[PDB]
Amino acid sequence: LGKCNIAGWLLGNPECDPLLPVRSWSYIVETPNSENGICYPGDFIDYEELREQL
Amino acid sequence: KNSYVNKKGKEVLVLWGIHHPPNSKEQQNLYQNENAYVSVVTSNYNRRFTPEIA
Repeated sequence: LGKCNIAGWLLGNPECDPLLPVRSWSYIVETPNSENGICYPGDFIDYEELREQL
Repeated sequence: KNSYVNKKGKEVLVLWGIHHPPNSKEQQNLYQNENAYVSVVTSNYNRRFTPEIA
């Protein structure tokens, strides 16, 4: 996921467009600087369960 | 409306109640507005509260 997190990839944040064609994986990786998530403020309802599904 | 900026450099724990009458007469007596409400919000908090009269 690199510079992005789970929420920026799943919502399709413009800064996470390199992650949108990724079909398959063996495991998912973030970094300590995975800040490009939600790009307009609010909340993500049941986020903790969504990354548990994924 | 009333607003406070946290300038303590520390996590400011704020508490508030919300009134719920037993009857619509007390709603008018103490608050003027029958369809009263409260909304308390921050940068990452968003809630609206509405009096349940019964």
